[PDB]
Amino acid sequence: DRGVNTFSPEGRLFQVEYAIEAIKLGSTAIGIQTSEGVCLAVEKRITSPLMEPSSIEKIVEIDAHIGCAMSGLIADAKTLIDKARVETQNHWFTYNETMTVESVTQAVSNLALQFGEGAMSRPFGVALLFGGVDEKGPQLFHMDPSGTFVQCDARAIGSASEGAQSSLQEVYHKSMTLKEAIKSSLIILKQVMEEKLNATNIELATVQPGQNFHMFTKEELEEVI
Amino acid sequence: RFSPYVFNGGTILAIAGEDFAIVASDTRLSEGFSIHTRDSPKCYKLTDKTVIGCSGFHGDCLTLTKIIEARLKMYKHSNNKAMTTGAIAAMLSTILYSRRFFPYYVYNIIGGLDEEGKGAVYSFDPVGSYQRDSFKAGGSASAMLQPLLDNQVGFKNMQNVEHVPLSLDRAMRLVKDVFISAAERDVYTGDALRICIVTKEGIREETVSLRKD
Amino acid sequence: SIMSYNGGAVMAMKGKNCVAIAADRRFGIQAQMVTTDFQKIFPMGDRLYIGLAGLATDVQTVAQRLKFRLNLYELKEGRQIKPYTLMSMVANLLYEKRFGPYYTEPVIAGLDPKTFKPFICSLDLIGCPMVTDDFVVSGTCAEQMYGMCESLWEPNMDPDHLFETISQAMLNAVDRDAVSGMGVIVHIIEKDKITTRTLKARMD
Amino acid sequence: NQYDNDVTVWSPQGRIHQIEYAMEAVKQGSATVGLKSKTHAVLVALKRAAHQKKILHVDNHIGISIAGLTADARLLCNFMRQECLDSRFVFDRPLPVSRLVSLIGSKTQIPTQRYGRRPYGVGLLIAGYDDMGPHIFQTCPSANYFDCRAMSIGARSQSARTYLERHMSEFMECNLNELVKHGLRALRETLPAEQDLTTKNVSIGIVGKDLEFTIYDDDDVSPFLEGL
Amino acid sequence: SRRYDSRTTIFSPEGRLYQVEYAMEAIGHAGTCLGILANDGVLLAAERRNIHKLLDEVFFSEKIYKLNEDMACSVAGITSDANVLTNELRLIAQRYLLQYQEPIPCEQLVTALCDIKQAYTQFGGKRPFGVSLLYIGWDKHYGFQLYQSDPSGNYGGWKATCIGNNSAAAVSMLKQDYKEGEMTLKSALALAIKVLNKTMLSAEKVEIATLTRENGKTVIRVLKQKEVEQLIKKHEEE
Amino acid sequence: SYDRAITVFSPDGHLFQVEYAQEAVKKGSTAVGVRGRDIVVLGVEKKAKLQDERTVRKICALDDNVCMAFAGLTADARIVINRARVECQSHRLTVEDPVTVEYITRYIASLKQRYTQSNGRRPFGISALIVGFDFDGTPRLYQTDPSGTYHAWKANAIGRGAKSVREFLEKNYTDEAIETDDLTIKLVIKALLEVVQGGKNIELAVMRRDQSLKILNPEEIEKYV
Amino acid sequence: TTTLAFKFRHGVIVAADSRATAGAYIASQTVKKVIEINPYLLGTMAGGAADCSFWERLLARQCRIYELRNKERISVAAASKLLANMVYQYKGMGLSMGTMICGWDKRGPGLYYVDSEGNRISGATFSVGSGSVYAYGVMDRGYSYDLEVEQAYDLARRAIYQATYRDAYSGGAVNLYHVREDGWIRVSSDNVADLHEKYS
Amino acid sequence: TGYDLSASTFSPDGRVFQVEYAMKAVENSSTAIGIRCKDGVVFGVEKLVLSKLYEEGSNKRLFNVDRHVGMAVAGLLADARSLADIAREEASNFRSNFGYNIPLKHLADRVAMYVHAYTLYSAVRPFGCSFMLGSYSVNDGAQLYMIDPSGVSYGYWGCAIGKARQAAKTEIEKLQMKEMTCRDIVKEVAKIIYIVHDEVKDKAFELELSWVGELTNGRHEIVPKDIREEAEKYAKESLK
Amino acid sequence: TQNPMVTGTSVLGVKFEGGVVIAADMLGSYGSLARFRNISRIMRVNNSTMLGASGDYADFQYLKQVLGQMVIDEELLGDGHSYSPRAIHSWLTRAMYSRRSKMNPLWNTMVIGGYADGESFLGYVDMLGVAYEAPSLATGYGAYLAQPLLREVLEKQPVLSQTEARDLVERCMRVLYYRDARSYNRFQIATVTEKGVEIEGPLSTETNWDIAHM
Ligand SMILES: *[C@@H]1CC(=O)N(CC)C1=O
Ligand SMILES: [Cl-]
Ligand SMILES: [Cl-]
Ligand SMILES: [Cl-]
Ligand SMILES: [Cl-]
Ligand SMILES: [Cl-]
Ligand SMILES: [Cl-]
Ligand SMILES: [Cl-]
Ligand SMILES: [Cl-]
Ligand SMILES: [Cl-]
Ligand SMILES: [Cl-]
Ligand SMILES: [Cl-]
Ligand SMILES: [Cl-]
Ligand SMILES: [Cl-]
Ligand SMILES: [Cl-]
Ligand SMILES: [Cl-]
Ligand SMILES: [Cl-]
Ligand SMILES: [K+]
Ligand SMILES: [Mg+2]
Ligand SMILES: [Mg+2]
Repeated sequence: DRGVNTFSPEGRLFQVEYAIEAIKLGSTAIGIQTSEGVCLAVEKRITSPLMEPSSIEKIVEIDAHIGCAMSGLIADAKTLIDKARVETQNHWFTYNETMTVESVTQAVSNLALQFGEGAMSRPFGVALLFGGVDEKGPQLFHMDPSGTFVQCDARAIGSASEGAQSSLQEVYHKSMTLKEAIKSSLIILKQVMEEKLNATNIELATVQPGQNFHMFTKEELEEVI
Repeated sequence: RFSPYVFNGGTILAIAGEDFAIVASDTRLSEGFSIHTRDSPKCYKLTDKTVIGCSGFHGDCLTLTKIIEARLKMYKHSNNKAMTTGAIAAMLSTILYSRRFFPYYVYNIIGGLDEEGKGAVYSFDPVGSYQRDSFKAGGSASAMLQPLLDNQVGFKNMQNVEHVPLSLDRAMRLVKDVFISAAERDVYTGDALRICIVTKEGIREETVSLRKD
Repeated sequence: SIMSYNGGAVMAMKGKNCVAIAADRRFGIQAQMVTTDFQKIFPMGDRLYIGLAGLATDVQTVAQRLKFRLNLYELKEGRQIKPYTLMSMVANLLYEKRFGPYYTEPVIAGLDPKTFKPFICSLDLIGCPMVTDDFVVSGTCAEQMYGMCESLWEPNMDPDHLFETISQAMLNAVDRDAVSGMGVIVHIIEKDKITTRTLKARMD
Repeated sequence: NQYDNDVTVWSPQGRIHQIEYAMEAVKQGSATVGLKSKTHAVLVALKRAAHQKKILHVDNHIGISIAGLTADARLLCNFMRQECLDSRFVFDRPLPVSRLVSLIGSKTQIPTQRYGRRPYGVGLLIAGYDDMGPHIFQTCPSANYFDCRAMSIGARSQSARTYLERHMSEFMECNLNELVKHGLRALRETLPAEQDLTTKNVSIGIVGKDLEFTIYDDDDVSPFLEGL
Repeated sequence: SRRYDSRTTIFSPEGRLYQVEYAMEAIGHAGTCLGILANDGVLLAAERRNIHKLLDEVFFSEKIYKLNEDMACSVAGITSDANVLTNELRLIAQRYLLQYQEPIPCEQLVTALCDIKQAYTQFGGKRPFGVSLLYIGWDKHYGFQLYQSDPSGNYGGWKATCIGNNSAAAVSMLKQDYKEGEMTLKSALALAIKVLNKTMLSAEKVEIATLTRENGKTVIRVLKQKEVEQLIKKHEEE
Repeated sequence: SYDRAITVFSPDGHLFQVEYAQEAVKKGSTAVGVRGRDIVVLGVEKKAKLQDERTVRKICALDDNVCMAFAGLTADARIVINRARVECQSHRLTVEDPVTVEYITRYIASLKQRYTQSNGRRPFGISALIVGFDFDGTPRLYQTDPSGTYHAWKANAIGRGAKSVREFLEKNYTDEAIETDDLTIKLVIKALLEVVQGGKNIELAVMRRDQSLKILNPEEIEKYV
Repeated sequence: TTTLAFKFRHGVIVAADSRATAGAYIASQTVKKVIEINPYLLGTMAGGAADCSFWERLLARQCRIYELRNKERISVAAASKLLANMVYQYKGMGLSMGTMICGWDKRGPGLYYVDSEGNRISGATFSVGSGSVYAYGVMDRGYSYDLEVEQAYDLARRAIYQATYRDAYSGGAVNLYHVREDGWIRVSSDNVADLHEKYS
Repeated sequence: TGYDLSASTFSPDGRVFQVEYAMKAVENSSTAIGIRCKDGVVFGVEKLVLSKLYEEGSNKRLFNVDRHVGMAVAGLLADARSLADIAREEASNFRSNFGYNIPLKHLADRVAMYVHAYTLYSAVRPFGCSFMLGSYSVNDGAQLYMIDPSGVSYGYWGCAIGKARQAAKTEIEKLQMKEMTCRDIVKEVAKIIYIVHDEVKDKAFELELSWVGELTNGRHEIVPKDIREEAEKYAKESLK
Repeated sequence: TQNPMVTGTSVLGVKFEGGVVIAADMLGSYGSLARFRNISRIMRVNNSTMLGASGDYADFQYLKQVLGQMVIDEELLGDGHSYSPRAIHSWLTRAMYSRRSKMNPLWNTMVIGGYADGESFLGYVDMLGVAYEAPSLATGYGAYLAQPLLREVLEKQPVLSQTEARDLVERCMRVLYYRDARSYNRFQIATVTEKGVEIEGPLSTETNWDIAHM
């Protein structure tokens, strides 16, 4: 009856409103930005012991210097992740340099709101945390289905983000080390998760000025827990 | 039968120093056996720390520099910073190659500072093949300029000589000399020499008179 | 010459209540013979045949694309095509390619599927149709074939006389053509039967 | 009800509800102020994690402040940037500010008349300098545009407009410092009584006779706040 | 306009496709049509829904269509939709013969048309075709074959099946009487009359086509009124 | 052409057309997959007399090294299967390697996802179980659903009564159960016998390391029952 | 130009001269003709300099995207196939490219020749460029699969050197790379004038 | 249920309500008038001041669509501006093809047919604006046309659009415009605007004046500021 | 244009103190035939800018049409912004280059003269998009015959008065009449100053043929 590009009397796009609600169906992801690097942590949310935990990928590499945590409708995110990967490589090709975390986030958010009436029929029902290191140092950005993006010191997305964000604002400080940030987000994930946190039901990744995007192995997760 | 190209002459030169770069050109614009103008520089400022020399078909030089200027602003708008010398060089490679099947009849040399504040020179063929150079001559009299630079700057074919760093003062004297020599033999090179010096302080220009014949 | 690249010869001839169509059997590429049993005459019905000389690739393509259109026609109309209608259908197919033509000039031979009246025609490569009451020829030895047909053909020939006439016309014509021959096949179409024969022929 | 879902549907009262609803979107944005003297045009914006960008560079002589849908804002900013590039490419001179605004109005009107399309849910303040001196323009989801002595859009901007009217008689003769402070004071009216302008929440853009459009953030806005 | 769009290609809350289901309703009100596989051929038996006295009968058949040299079909549903689909079947068969220079295997022809029908249920916002088809044929892969397709683009192979009016009652009779692997054409004929006798008897009211192999060549023939009137007489004795 | 937005967000962040597609899956016959040590097994429930069994099969080969089973709209399945078959050949063409089971899964999933965000189209109403072996001889089992989400499983079920079969497999999928090839097939039959109340109305297929798909005879299935 | 590559026990040796010409004029004596596609893949430049640089840079882009998408490094066979497919579309339009794609994958050391004419062939040894005929002579007389690492270096170096002697369009310096299992290394860069002193 | 949602829908009594609703948007706008006199055409607009923050000259309702053609608008201003562009493009294209200045009647007809095209379809909505076109040349004399949202086009001696249209016409009818010069008419136009202005309801307005005639040598121009101020003073003192 | 038809010859231009002067004869040649002897090859663009064209006359008329409409368009807005001579020259460069790049050139060489902001403008654009500024210009045979005389005077005296620049142009037009076989002794002179653009004509040069007795 009503179109996808309709405004509400309050001046909001209905479809975008509903897409933001779908983020709340997603598992919790956390990002913290320190002077020593950025860390990303996500709840896997295993639904069955028969399911392979390593086939749940909610932190992905964009480039050597940029990672991405996602929450919401995961199938929607794959097309956004590809756009980010292609765009970083396009920038390298043309300019022979690394694309900044901000520029990558900006490029991905250009896709949003580009729906209407076999083109995109609806917005993407996913939120993204972009964490990486460029010449401005370590940086974390948040983007939601509306296409709004912003730099964050610490951010949580997903079902339990409101509570997790409260925890983050208490523990975070600007002079905080990366090792502290890793521990902080694991403690927060622990309390907001339904299941008991172990080495198989969470993901953790860091990007540092020193080294490339690093996904924590099983053994490395056990050490941290 | 219409030909879309003409040769308009011009000689360009760049030298990379420790903390400086020089881009130089003559000011003559020619066609056939005629002179269009005696006051047509082949150097264009791109940023505070990058200059480009362009010679060949003047139609293509004008078009290309306007394309580059647009691309610089576009990059600054989306990336929130000015383009580096290296990024400009890399980008120009792709711009030139986009016309692989109808080329820009243009010889380009980029001169400026790299990210460490060191002199950088990049030279290009018309379809965007490029590399970093210590020094490079391009355009009409390049076969006249290049051998002396190899000798005096590169110390080629010289025994029992200490390979001293190249001062700005010696570089400036070499630039003037090679152009005065080129103006003796290449009919296309003359009128005036325009020199752009790129340092951390900025870009300053100097002009020297050449033979008018 | 593009039409002489593969060589080849076909002719059709009209008798009393019967028709005949014949073709050489050589498939070659310029001077080199490749096979000696190349099909150039294709059935387009019980009593209707098309023979194609010219570029071997186009001989095959036109045969196959015409069968396509004829099969659809017969299914739609629930009857066998009349010979004159096949000629028109062929003309249409060839003229579609007016500006990039198939290099084949076909001959058609058949009896009307209800009246059993003899029909022969030929078309050029862009589909100009030509109906005759005697004979039609097509190929790299058209002149040799015209000479034999003009001399030998008589009206109202019986199937046996028609067989001998088209046989002698083909054999003696192709024997003066370097790029035609390596055998001759002949079809005699009658009301009640088709007779197919290969002739004893020079193999040079 | 049945008159408010399609931009192509007139109501019996001679209104288009979708356009009006789109205008509500800009009211939900944070406040921004623009004002001009005879030499300079200034933009001041309140920023709602880092504080969200509100002031965007368009050309050396044009900058904008935004209120409403961020995505529509960038779509319009990109169009504007392109128009400016096109002008310099073709004519080797800056696109006159009033001509750009006309292009914006023409562009943003098209979706207001076509089925399945929607208005741009963004309002712009445009600061520029050209042959005709400094300019402040305002653009609307309705695709209408206004030439302003000063203006404010966004939430609680009504009190910023009240300040501007009170003081606009002295704007023309202000030096740059006094003109920026006027803009800051107006923007401060929008704030709750307890809240104050800080270096975290204030963004300033300036263009003038001998100054390319420049954006001041964070540490760069400190000199302007110190004088208050 | 979103107001006037009936949205023919969407899911119901139960995961159902309403237009497809309503199309199958249409078919259930169409003339009875059944096919039976045997050891020495396949047959189609159709109820003529053109039984008016003032009709001319100008074609050799009214509900049985030849598709190529080795295949025929019969239809239940909207007649006009059937005309579109049968034309398309002929085109697909000819496209295959052009490409491969051999006849299209029966299942390949069915799959190709079903892909078209499926497309109408998933995109384009059009009403689906209201046609079920029975296909009979022979190929070098599986010999004598019988297929059925429905509006959604589903198909299946059968030894015996029925579409159209009273098809549920017909499929019951087939399960009882069909001797799997022991059917000849003469006994299949008998069973067809017997099934049409209950679900509907006159020779003007039925239409029977057979497909057989003779001298390495497929023969598709519509039985003459005399042959059908003799088959009706042979049953009434039983 | 037709450009109506068919899959749209509802209040609460629901994509109704996708949820309705998932209902179509539940109306489908049960399909079970088990990954063994050096074997992968698929088994499907069958709905009759007078029908040709060969024509109506729910287990299909995508390539020489990949096959799949499906539940839901059978017409939609045929379309997805043939799309995947084309893609397997395009991969062999471009990379000169057979597809990994994960690659083709990712392809099928992204195809399904596109039909949830494209104008003028409804989603595919099928789930798929995709099995096979990689280059290094690792057995694989993936599941796709209408939303375009995919995951790897040790064992899984889709279609009518999938939830009951899944709960059976959770209690039964041990090392002892997948110790041999005979016990791996048995576990699938047992899983099916839990909802089929039958044993003669089941189709089963086995795939071994670089040995291609083998569909078991009714006489061979009668031995296990 | 002279470029060569050969597989042996210990990987693949890649070597090139460094001269670029415009007609008879020497435009550069310091061209990098060995192109670093990724840490495990090398390509080589012969024919048109822009053509090789552009298309192999495009290959590097595609290979990186592939790694990100698949979570595995591309094979040598697949990388060379990508490049071949890229340039095939442009046959008869005057692209000039002759390249060797060199790496080490699951099948061991890999070496493909790919050109703008549409050729793509796997091989044990290749030489490409105006000087290739002269390098073939030397390389063929010295090549063995069971060559030692230092012996492989000497042979590649000498073969390029001898090409620079006979071929007017080859010279400058000889650049030498070694592709090993854990990636390629830059082994040496020797001016031809220095090698003349050494070899006599 | 409703017959008033689409321009592609007739009501049972044969009306197109969407067009009528668009006309209501014109009726809610403030008044513009055009008067054709002896040697030209004069336009005046009651331009409401919605804010003191706006510049004097903002939201012009008078346009040049060709060098010899002026346009005065009432209604939704964004729609009016786009129609000004349509008219400009039409005049431009005419000169390119035919090699002379577009006759006013032809321009009116062409733009009106464009307006009309928006009254037929659910795909688009009617323009919510009415406008006047005015021109002068020696050959054609003075011409004044008016087009409404339905796409109807007629020529006038005097015309008014907006909310005080009927009241404006009453005043215009009192003039023998045929005998008067543009100089006299600008004063009368100023007068009529001041009369129909509802001072109680709408508070502040700018008077906008333009003309085309022998005195401007067939060029459409804004009335000079000094003449405009004289007309304002005359109108103000007349309202005494 | 692949093949020029009716063509015009040289256009001259020289800057002076307070303006610019251009000149062109009034002939359209059809090969060697002097076919149309009363055509204007000079255009007033706006109040600050004028334009003269060599080469294909049909292509010139097209540019007059396009550029004339462009100036009308701008004046409709009445916004106090106006195309500078430098802007017209830029536009022309882009247009010519664009047509050249489509292998469908406008077959013209042009001289743009202007005065704006107390500055003289003189610019050249050819059919290939070659463009530059100079104190004096001469297209065609003018490049060989007039430009040497122009540059000779400007060498000894860079700043000319209006009357000096006018005398110099008349002298060059006389030379072209003597030595260019496609010229005609009927020309126009256009001047741009602070006062605007004036076009004078038809003008003639007095000739001397004493050497016929030598
Ligand atoms: C005019 C247009 C616009 O955006 N606004 C704010 C709601 C206006 O008042
Ligand atoms: Cl969230
Ligand atoms: Cl065809
Ligand atoms: Cl937004
Ligand atoms: Cl508004
Ligand atoms: Cl507001
Ligand atoms: Cl057939
Ligand atoms: Cl067939
Ligand atoms: Cl797709
Ligand atoms: Cl399920
Ligand atoms: Cl080197
Ligand atoms: Cl890839
Ligand atoms: Cl090979
Ligand atoms: Cl080479
Ligand atoms: Cl009105
Ligand atoms: Cl004339
Ligand atoms: Cl003029
Ligand atoms: K010289
Ligand atoms: Mg012979
Ligand atoms: Mg050499």
